Formats: sequence, structure tokens, C-alpha cells
Amino acid sequence: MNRQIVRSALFVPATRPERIPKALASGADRVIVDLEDAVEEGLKVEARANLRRFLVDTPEARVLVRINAAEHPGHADDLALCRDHAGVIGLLLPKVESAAQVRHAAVASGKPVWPIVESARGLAALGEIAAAAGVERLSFGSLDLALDLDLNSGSNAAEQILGHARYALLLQTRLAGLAPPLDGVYPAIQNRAGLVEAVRFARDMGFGGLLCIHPSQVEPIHQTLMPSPAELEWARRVAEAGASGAGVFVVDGEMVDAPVLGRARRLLERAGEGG
Amino acid sequence: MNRQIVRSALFVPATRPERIPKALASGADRVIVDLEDAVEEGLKVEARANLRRFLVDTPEARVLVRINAAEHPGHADDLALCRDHAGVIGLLLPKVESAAQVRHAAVASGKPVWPIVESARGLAALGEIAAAAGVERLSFGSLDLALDLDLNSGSNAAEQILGHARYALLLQTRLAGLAPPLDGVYPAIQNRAGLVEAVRFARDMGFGGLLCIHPSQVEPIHQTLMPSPAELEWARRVAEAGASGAGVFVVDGEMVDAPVLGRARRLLERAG
Amino acid sequence: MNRQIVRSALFVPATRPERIPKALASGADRVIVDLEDAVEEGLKVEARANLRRFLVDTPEARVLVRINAAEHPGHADDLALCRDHAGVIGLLLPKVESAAQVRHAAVASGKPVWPIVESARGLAALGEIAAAAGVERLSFGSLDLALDLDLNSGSNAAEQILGHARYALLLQTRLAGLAPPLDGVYPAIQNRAGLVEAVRFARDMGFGGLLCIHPSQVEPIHQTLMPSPAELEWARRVAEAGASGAGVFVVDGEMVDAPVLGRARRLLERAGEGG
Ligand SMILES: CC(C)(COP(=O)(O)OP(=O)(O)OC[C@H]1O[C@@H](n2cnc3c(N)ncnc32)[C@H](O)[C@@H]1OP(=O)(O)O)[C@@H](O)C(=O)NCCC(=O)NCCS
Ligand SMILES: CC(C)(COP(=O)(O)OP(=O)(O)OC[C@H]1O[C@@H](n2cnc3c(N)ncnc32)[C@H](O)[C@@H]1OP(=O)(O)O)[C@@H](O)C(=O)NCCC(=O)NCCS
Ligand SMILES: CC(C)(COP(=O)(O)OP(=O)(O)OC[C@H]1O[C@@H](n2cnc3c(N)ncnc32)[C@H](O)[C@@H]1OP(=O)(O)O)[C@@H](O)C(=O)NCCC(=O)NCCS
Repeated sequence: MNRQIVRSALFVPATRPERIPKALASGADRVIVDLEDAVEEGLKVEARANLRRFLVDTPEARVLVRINAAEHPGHADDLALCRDHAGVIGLLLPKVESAAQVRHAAVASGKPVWPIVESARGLAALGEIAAAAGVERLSFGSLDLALDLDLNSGSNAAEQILGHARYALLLQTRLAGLAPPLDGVYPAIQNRAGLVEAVRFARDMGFGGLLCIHPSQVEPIHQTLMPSPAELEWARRVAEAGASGAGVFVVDGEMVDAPVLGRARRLLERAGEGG
Repeated sequence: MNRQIVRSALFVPATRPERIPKALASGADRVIVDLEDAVEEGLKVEARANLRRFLVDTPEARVLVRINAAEHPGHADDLALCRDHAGVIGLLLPKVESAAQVRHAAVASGKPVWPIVESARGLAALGEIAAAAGVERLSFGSLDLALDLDLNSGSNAAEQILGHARYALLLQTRLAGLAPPLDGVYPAIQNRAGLVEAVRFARDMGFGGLLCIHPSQVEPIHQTLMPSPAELEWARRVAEAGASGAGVFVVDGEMVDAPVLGRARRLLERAG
Repeated sequence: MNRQIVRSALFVPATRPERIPKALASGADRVIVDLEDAVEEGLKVEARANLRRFLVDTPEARVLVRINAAEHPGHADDLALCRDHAGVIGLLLPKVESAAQVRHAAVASGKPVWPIVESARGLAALGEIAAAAGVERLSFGSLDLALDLDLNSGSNAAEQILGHARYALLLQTRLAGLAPPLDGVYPAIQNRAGLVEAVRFARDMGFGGLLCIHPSQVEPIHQTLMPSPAELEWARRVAEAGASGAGVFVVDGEMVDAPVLGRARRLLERAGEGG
């Protein structure tokens, strides 16, 4: 339902309900309680009840739930849990491959849907998936895509293929008028330098945030998404020269036209200093 | 209709009519007189009149005009100016988002249309846009695309996104049988090394030229687009070994088959 | 229909029939005898007859044939040769731009078709081409695409454009359920280091092998495609932890979730191991 930015969406599996408050206290903009791929078949019924217990016992909590996809016998049970607790403000639909799967999850839960693209089928149908009623924003399942397309995760070639999927997510986001999408999970938990590089790369591309998997990732993500002093000072220089009214001028040796001035004004506004 | 290469298309705003002769004298293959985003709203009526007088006073001049798009109240006056002066040999259509917008601009002006792809919407509809009657060639609005898709212009990530959009311009160019497209503006006016590299990259990719924004960029663009001595000597060597007519051979340690021989002959003929 | 991996498909022109045995003795997974663009128009009739003796004289030989496409007058004669010799196990269809071209080459020969994408039209129609009856797998003509799209072969910009065609082959391979595709020819015959790099790049991206053009290319292709000791030992460590428990865990500092465990298990199975 939002058009605002989500910087961080932190997974926590419903098998570890004691970790859900820790996820919420981490400062992440969103917490995702997982009922799907982090939870083994045998623990999924218990985990669903764990999540029900947490939501009842923590009525002020607001969380996303990654539900089992329609193939699973627990699909309707996941959707009903989303529907029946005000603490569930949206669901992640994994393995999404059709507008129909989005519509069914949205109507059944009555809550916003985050489609997670993790397969070639999802990419091929992303136009209709993004355009489906109930979609809040799109996110990426990088490791799922590497499995589906047989990519060597982390190599230059895999990242080039994933660049094609990221582009599609960013294109359809603007085509369907969705809220800012989230780039995929960065799995090297303690590699802050690599996490920082994944975040800046994602932000530079128009992603609003990242799915994440450990509370320690939250602080690097939020600091990296902030405009640097240099980006702020550039935009101030561009906005100053543009205040008189001129159509085209020069700043730092570069021509500045309407699109450049607009980017500079939006950068300043998004950091808390509009006109 | 015109399917020649345009190496350089130099913008000049109609607010600076004394600069229009300067732009034509730069040697650019095309001059674009701008009535759109380089011209403040308050100056657009005066600027259109500046352009009218330039065209009337300079009848041998042939120029492109960037008009305001249909949403702007001055759209019809821009189209009329394009229609009524023989010196206007084509128009740039900004923020192009549908075949219908091209068809209307072409019918109204009776002149070739240069769609400028500057948005995700334009990209989504580029198949129909490129195929529309009246299209001469496509050009890339990199800075507009960066605004529309919220890209950090100049970063590695932004250029990767821009690479995907350039591909669509290059693909649809070939599919619709258009003239060679133009890559986007390089804004760092005095950075010749950076400008030289953007041009080589664009050419290597199948672009025929660049939109440009300062007369000083024209000579660097034109020289960088020239085939180097090394490329020409390679093409001549490939042209020898292929003159006998033999099926497949080797040059410089590389297999040469029919497409390589074809590529070499086209390089030599485009160089005279 | 074959869904095994072909690591190497070695071209040899039917004008050099003495070289066809050398091509097979090289160990390539497939030999492609060319009747099309490597053979001068004036030699195509004799070349077809050269290929005819070779199959007659060598009945245990199994080869692919690159035929002349539909408007060349020898098309039907090429198809009859493919149809009538058990040694022809498939054909490469050059200049493919439609599903109908695939269907007609498939039914006429009764043999599996490898569509070879060499033009922008072929790319734009690749959804239909790959889904066509008779398709075994895809490959492309990288040099042909460079001609058709006016690319400076070998430059970074050209490889960026070819990256879009590689993505398309890989996307449609998975959508149509085809066998692993082959990346394009690497033409610098003796540059093993460069050939090794193109192979690593192709495999990391999900290609099963490469078209090649000289016997000396085969051993480098085959050696580069096998998983490294490091990849195997990593996959062994990941699989061990995935039996020891259930759910998400960490290996080498990285989170391992269901797709990562799946990828590690797939690598071990393809190399003949397990766990
Ligand atoms: C990867 C993971 C299993 C690591 O768990 P671990 O090895 O036990 O964690 P560490 O020892 O590194 O850190 C544990 C500490 O952080 C907390 N923690 C770790 N991961 C957490 C998470 N995702 N949410 C909340 N708290 C978490 C633990 O409660 C503990 O705090 P404590 O010391 O007060 O008990 C864990 O981060 C996790 O479950 N996240 C993955 C999210 C997921 O479901 N992934 C699938 C979608 S891609
Ligand atoms: C030219 C520009 C750098 C601003 O002007 P500027 O800062 O005064 O230019 P400079 O001082 O560096 O150079 C000035 C000299 O080059 C001339 N000239 C400069 N830019 C010119 C241009 N686009 N077209 C024609 N002539 C130009 C000037 O007349 C002057 O020559 P002079 O001394 O003989 O009078 C640039 O911002 C511009 O106007 N670009 C045109 C782009 C446009 O119209 N739209 C942008 C679409 S992306
Ligand atoms: C490119 C090509 C002409 C080079 O031939 P060349 O210059 O004679 O190559 P070399 O001198 O290095 O040959 C060395 C040895 O390999 C053999 N050889 C070379 N290319 C061969 C091939 N494609 N198949 C089988 N044997 C081959 C030669 O016969 C020679 O063995 P020999 O000493 O026993 O006679 C040759 O590799 C070829 O025809 N292949 C290209 C594939 C093709 O059809 N092209 C179009 C597809 S993109």
C-alpha cells in the first residue's frame, strides 16, 4: 500500500520465535517471518503456530510473512494467518510465476503482496506480475535465480545475468507504479565491506533497499543508503546555480539541464531539505 | 528515408540565437535547436521567434529542432514552425512514449521524426516507436533515463542500467531498419579523454554518433569515430585472404569466416 | 530428446573430408560437419558428396551437420542427407528466424535441430524458436551477430551487447525445457588463456559447452568446464551440513539456504559424487 522506501527487510525463520523480537529491535524497516524455505517441511505446522503465538502475544508488532507458494498444502493456512492478524502487514510470495498467483494471494489474505522473483518463469511474466492488483513492491531472490539458471553465484558472469533480472525489476517497478524495490540478499554475513559495496551498487541502480538475513547487516545498509557529504554538496551547488532560473548551466565542469537539476533537487529533498 | 551516418548532433538553445551560427560552423553533422528542456518556460515563446528569424534570415541552413512534447501548450506552435520552414529537416520528439505520438508529430510537421528515448515507458514501447512511419533514427536521453529510473548518473550501476536501454535502441534500430542511432550526451565538456572513451564505447556497440552539447566536442567525436590505422590494415589483410574466395582462413591468429570477411569489407567501404 | 550436456561441438568443413576423422579423434563431444558458410558456393555440391562417403564409409560415426537454410537451392539436398544416414544425429539450422523454419527442417530431416541465432530477427523471435517442435538446444553465432548488429568484435562494448543475446539463449533454454546451450565460437585458435577465460565465463553463466573450430580447443574446453577441487570441496562441506541438520546454516562465512544447498548438491551429482 506504501510508496515510501523500505531500506531493509530482515528474514527470521518462524522456527526461532525468540529471535523475532531481536529482529524487530535491530531497527530494520521491515521484519520478514519466514514459513517457507528457511522452515523444514516437518516444522512448518509448528512454525505457523509459533508465528500465531507471537502475533497474539505482541499485538503492536508489524511484520511481513514469507508464505509457502500455492503448490504447498499449507498455502491456504499461511494466507489465513496473514488475513486474521493485524500484525501481518504484507506477505512475500516466493516462486511467483504469474499474475494469477499474485491475485489469489492478495485476495485470500487481503494484504499487500511483495512478489519475489526467483525463476526464469517469474522473469518472463514480470510485466503481468508487477501489474497485478495487490502488489506493493518487487524484490529479488538472487540465490534462487542462480539455482534456476545454473549460475556460479559470485562470479562476474552470474552477476551479469542477475543484472538482467535487476533491470527487469527496476523497469517494471516504474511501469506499474510500485514502491521502490529491494535488491537481493547479501549472504557473507560478516563481510561488511562487501555488504557496503552491494548496497551502494543497488542504490545507484534505483533500488530502495535490500533484503537482509542478520541483524548486523542493518546498520551498514542504512548508513550506505544515505547520500554522502559529497553527493549532498554537489546537489546544493546544482540547486544554487539553478535558483536564478536558467535553463542550462555548468557545475563541476558538467552541463546541467532540467533532468540533472531535477535529480539534484530530489536528492536534497529525500535527505530532508526541500525548498 | 535518410540512412546516412550522423556522427554528431550538437544542441544549442533557441534562447542564444547568436550561438546557432557558431553551432553550424563547428562542423557537426547536425545542429539541434532546442525549444524544450534547455529553454526556461518563460522564454519559450521568445525562443521560438528567435528560431523563426534564424531560419528566415539563413535559408541555406539545415537544422534539427527539439520541440516541446504534446503535453505542453506550445506543442502545436512548435509543430507549425517545423512544418513551415524548409531549413527544419527533422524534429526531436522528447519523452517519446507511443507510436501515436510519433505518428502525430510526423503527419503534423511533414518532416522526419527523431524519437528521444528518455523513460522506462519509452523503452517498454520502443518496438512500436521504432516501427512507426516517419522515424529516421533513435537517440538516447541518458540523463532523462537517469531521472526517470532514479539512477546515480556516472556510477557503475547506472551505466549497467543504461547499457540495457542502449541495447533496446540498438536492437530496434536493426529490427525496424532505421538509420544509425546516436548515443547520449556526454556532459563533462572539457574532459576530452572521457568524451573520447564514451564515443569509442558507443561506436564499438553499433551507434553511429553522439548527441553533443558544446562545439568543442565535435572534433573529438569525429576523430574517435574514424577507423584507426590498425582496424583499416586488419580489414585490408582480411580482404586479401578472402579475395581468392576461399571458405575459411586465419588472420592474426583468429579464424576468419564469412561474417568476419563481411565485417571487414563493410569497414573498408565505409572508409571509402 | 537428448538433455545431456555437450561440452564441445567442433566445426569442420565438408570441403576437407580428410579432417573429419581428425575432428572425431579429438575427443569433442560433437563434431559439426559444415555445408553452409564455411563452404564456397561452388564447392557445396562436391562437399555434400564428400560428407556422403564419409558417413557411408564410417557407419559408426555420429555427427551434426550445419545445413544451408531454406532459400539456398541445396536446402532439400542437405535435408535428405541428414534424413538418410544414421550417422547424422542432428542438424544446426543457421540464420534461424522463426519457429516454422525449425519445424520444417525438423520434419524434413526427422532429426533434432540446433537453432543457431545469428541475427537480430532471430533474437527477437527466440521465444517462438526455442519452443518449436524438434529443438534440442540453442547456440548462437557470435561473429554473425557482430555483423548483423555492427559490433566491433572483441571489444568490451561488443561483449556487453553479446551478453544480451547470451542471456536470451539462457532464459529461453529454461523456459522451453531444452538441453544445455552452447556459447559461441572463440576464434583466437592458439590463445589458450583467452579460450580458458571465455569457457569459465560461459560455464559460470549456465552454458553447457562451447562451439569450437579447431581440435586443439577441445582439451582446454573440457578441462575448464570440470568443477575445480575448490568447488567440489565447498559443495562437499555444504552438503555435509545439510544432512547434519535442517534449515539455514553458514559455510565459509556465507548463509546457506535451500537454493544454495540445491546448487551444491547438483554440482556433486553432475561430477559423479554425492554428499
Ligand atoms: C543465518 C543465521 C541462521 C545465522 O544464525 P546463527 O549462526 O545462530 O547466528 P549468529 O551466531 O551469527 O548470531 C546469533 C545472534 O544474533 C541473533 N540473530 C541471528 N540471526 C538472526 C535473525 N535472522 N533474526 C534475528 N536474530 C538473529 C541471535 O538471536 C543471536 O543473538 P543472541 O546472542 O542474543 O542469542 C541467521 O542469521 C538466520 O536465521 N537468518 C537467515 C534468514 C533466513 O531465513 N534466510 C532465508 C531467506 S534468504
Ligand atoms: C555551451 C554551454 C557549455 C553553456 O555555455 P557556456 O558556458 O557559456 O560555453 P563556454 O563558455 O564554455 O564557450 C563559449 C564559446 O563557445 C560558443 N558556444 C558554446 N556553446 C555552444 C553551443 N551549444 N552551441 C553553439 N555554440 C556554442 C559560445 O558562443 C562561445 O563562443 P564565443 O566566445 O565565440 O562567443 C552548454 O551548457 C550549452 O549551452 N549546451 C547546449 C545544450 C542544449 O541546448 N540542451 C541540452 C540538451 S542535453
Ligand atoms: C580455421 C581452420 C581453417 C584452420 O586450419 P589450418 O590453418 O589448416 O590449421 P592448422 O594448420 O593449425 O591445423 C593443424 C592440425 O589440425 C587439423 N585441423 C585444423 N582444423 C581442423 C578442424 N576443424 N577439424 C579437424 N582437424 C582440423 C589440421 O588438419 C592439422 O592436422 P594435420 O597436421 O594432421 O594435418 C580450421 O580449423 C577450420 O576449418 N575450422 C573452422 C571451423 C569452421 O568450419 N568455421 C565456421 C564455423 S564458425
